[PDB]
Amino acid sequence: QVQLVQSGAEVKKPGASVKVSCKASGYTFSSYDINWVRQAPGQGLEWMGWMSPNSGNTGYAQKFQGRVTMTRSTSMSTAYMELSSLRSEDTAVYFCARMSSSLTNYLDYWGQGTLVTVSSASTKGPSVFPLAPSSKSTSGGTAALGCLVKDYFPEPVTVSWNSGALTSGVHTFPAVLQSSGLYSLSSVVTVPSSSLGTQTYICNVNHKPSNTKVDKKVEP
Amino acid sequence: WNRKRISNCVADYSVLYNSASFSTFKCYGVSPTKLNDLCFTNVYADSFVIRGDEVRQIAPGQTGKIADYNYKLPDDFTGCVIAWNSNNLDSKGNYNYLYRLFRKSNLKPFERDISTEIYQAGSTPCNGVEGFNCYFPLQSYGFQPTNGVGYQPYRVVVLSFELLHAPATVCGPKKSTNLVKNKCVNFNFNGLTGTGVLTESNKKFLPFQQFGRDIADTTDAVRDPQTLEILDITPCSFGGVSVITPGTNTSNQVAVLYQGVNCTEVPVAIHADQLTPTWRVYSTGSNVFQTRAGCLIGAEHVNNSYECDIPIGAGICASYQSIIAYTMSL
Amino acid sequence: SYVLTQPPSVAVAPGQTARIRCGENDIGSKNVHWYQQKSGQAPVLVVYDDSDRPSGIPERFSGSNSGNTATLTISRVEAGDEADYYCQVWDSTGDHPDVVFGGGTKLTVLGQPKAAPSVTLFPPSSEELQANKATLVCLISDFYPGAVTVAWKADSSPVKAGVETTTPSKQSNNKYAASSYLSLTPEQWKSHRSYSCQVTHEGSTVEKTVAPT
Amino acid sequence: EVQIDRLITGRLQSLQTYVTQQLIRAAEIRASANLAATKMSECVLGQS
Amino acid sequence: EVQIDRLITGRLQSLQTYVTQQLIRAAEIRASANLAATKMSECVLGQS
Amino acid sequence: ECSNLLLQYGSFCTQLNRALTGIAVEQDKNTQEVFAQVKQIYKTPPIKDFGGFNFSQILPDPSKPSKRSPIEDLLFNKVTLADAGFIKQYGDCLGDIAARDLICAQKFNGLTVLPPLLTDEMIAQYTSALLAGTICSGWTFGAGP
Repeated sequence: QVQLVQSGAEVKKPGASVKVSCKASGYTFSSYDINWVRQAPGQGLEWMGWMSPNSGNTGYAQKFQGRVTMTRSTSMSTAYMELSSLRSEDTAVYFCARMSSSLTNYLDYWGQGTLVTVSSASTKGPSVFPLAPSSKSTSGGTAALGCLVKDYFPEPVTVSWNSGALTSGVHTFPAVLQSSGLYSLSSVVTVPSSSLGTQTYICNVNHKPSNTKVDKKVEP
Repeated sequence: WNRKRISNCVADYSVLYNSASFSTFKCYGVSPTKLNDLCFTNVYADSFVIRGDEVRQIAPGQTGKIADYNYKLPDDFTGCVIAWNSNNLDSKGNYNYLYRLFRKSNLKPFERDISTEIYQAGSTPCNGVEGFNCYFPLQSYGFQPTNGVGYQPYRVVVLSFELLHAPATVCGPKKSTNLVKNKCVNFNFNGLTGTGVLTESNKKFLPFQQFGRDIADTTDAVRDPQTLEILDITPCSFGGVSVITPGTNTSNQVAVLYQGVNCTEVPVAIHADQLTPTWRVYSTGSNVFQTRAGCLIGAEHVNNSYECDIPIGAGICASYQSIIAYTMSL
Repeated sequence: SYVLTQPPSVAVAPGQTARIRCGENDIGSKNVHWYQQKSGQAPVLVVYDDSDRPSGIPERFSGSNSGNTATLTISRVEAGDEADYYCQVWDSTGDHPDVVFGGGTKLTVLGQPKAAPSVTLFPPSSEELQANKATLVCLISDFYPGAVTVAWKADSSPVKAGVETTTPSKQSNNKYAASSYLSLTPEQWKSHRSYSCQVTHEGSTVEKTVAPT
Repeated sequence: EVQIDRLITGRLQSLQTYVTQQLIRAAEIRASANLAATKMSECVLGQS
Repeated sequence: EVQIDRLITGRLQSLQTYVTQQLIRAAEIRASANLAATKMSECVLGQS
Repeated sequence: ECSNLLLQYGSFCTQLNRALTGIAVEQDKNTQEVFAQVKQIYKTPPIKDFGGFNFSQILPDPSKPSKRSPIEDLLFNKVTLADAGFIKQYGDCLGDIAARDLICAQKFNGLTVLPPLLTDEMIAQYTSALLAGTICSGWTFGAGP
């Protein structure tokens, strides 16, 4: 069963270089040709180049020559498309796509993709702002309870509540792109009004790349 | 070179040959007579533009710059290689058409090798330099309207025909007819002329396997183009004639030995509808003795032990007594 | 110069036929391929040639190439067909070999009715003003089609500087929801007397306000 | 028509090589079978 | 193809004439060797 | 049209078919000079007074319905004919009957493999007569009376 496995996600600064990889196993890798296709969010699939692994001959697109350094190694069967001198328009997902053994070259297997982020914003540990119902039109008149997280640059923030034992009514919206570069999520719940004084609520926020966790109990 | 697969054609191949624009039309593995009535599996069309002097290189067994390093044809090529002059169209001048002169090895047949790799004929491992001893392999056609004979532009489309690769949907017209079975007809089932009766085949075939080549290299399996059923090809029923005669001064009575075919099959295995009315008396007999080598029709079986006069196959002999077809005594 | 042109969208009823085409000048002299990409995953090929299909994908999908068109036919349309489709004509392209992709067709199925949006606006809490920060949050999550326009006005001034809006996304029951955030310092929270979150949907509008305690 | 006259003519000479080979073999079978007729006549019907 | 294939046709008929007359002479010296078995079977090992 | 091309050579395949016909008639002559020496057939006797010479494998058996002997049941079973005959590929095959045979496309060959004029049960009858001639006749049974 032919499968294509790519690497983990990339976080970068402008002007740097990537080391995007695509590992293949279960089949003879050197006989079969590999293309790299990028896709920005909201755009069509864009062909970048074609690569023959055994001969080493690489052909590139007419706009992307010189910048693109598609290489390979048959010692551990891993391809590497190392683009250099990163710019703000080069934020996309990268797919390794194999053409067929037969001629006219239909693309037959793809990879799951890896995401590169190009920004000049610095890494910063998260800050936690809770919100609790304490007055009318915040309580009573069809309104909720929550906890708002910001001051974080990387994507993975894990939210679970009341020592990680609350599951009902949990909504986790995707992070908005704030103009300073530091993203923000808002997590809400629907809870009974009689359970506000009897049951305690704790907002647990964990963020592994900055290793900063701020958590405390939430009460009106 | 560009490559196209053409799958569904019901229209004829009459426009291939039969036009004065098509000046060079040598077909190696097929005749141009077979073009109007054929049926095949796959059609590939390869197209490129060459000079007039290198027209002779595009053949089985030929060499040159083009046949080694640009485009290779195999020796058992079934199809037609077509060349025609294109002096008005391609030559404005215009130098946009290119060719490959330098390569490390000769090309495989029907293999495309696109590269912009610098050929290493020098000592230094230079890369990216278009100068002395770093040879850029692509060179340009120098086409002008002042070109001589052999140096004018020519346009080429090569058609290749394939078998046992695809379900056969690319074949020309005949009379509009539907299928019958269990009778002896001139079947044209995927358009091949032959006589046979077909049944449903129990073989499980992969979908690239369309036809079959037996030990005598004839077609023995075939698949319908509308329904995906599989059928086998055998011809119609056989038989033979071996005539029992005495001397012609004695009598004009005869009988026929049929050499191994069962007696309910022998009216069917002969063309008894179109046969002479004398012989169908001698094909359906009242006294018919089935033995190991078939059955004898046109004589009477007796049980009595007579010594042999006419030595006849499978232990029977005949004698003039009427002519009796008796098991011989020894 | 050869560039593939594809229409933006087409909508069909379930159980009926769909006509999706990718056709230009002299495309019948070249090969056409078709692919399917679902939202957020790897693309899958569904048509291998001008008419031939690979395994897995049934005889629901068929096509033909003749003249200046190459049209994909989808028969007995189901819910799973809503994805992205691209044509992939290979070309020599002036002896610089290119794999040209199309602009993309978005095929949508019908059969789901329209729901009116309900608005939920949230004041900034006293615990966030203990961190010396304020945020006015307006969440709208109760309409099925399209994208609505969210407007903010504060004391006869239309506030635009500070509005950050997440793109609307598919939730668990396959219905759209949009979220808008406004960042503000807490001394202007008590300075201005009136605030508004106004949502416009299909001409009609729903507007609610908030009181600063 | 002259093309498949020569192309069928390339197939025609296979049978005469066959029946020449089978006729030298049938002369060998005829020598061993006149030897076998001599062996029935002088070993079964007599004593050699 | 035409001239070398006509040479292979002529040399194949020359080789087939050579091995046809050498198969007939192989039958003649084979009959002379069956004769040179039966002679010295009852010429040398026996008395005719 | 092939047959008209073959009749442009005239009398090759008349002499070739007449040569193979003379080979087949010559094998009938070989079969009759070997087996059909006598026209005084002694039938298969009751097995008695043979002096202890055990001929049970060379006389024909009563159990099997054909007249072939147990030594002939060894010899007719190890020699593979590879389904060569007339009826096997030509007789039942108006349509597709018994495909993937051990030998194939004899329909386009037309090998009329004739059965022998003395069949194997009648070769067994002649050789059983030649047997019972050797059991209770001398060399005198080939000399007429």
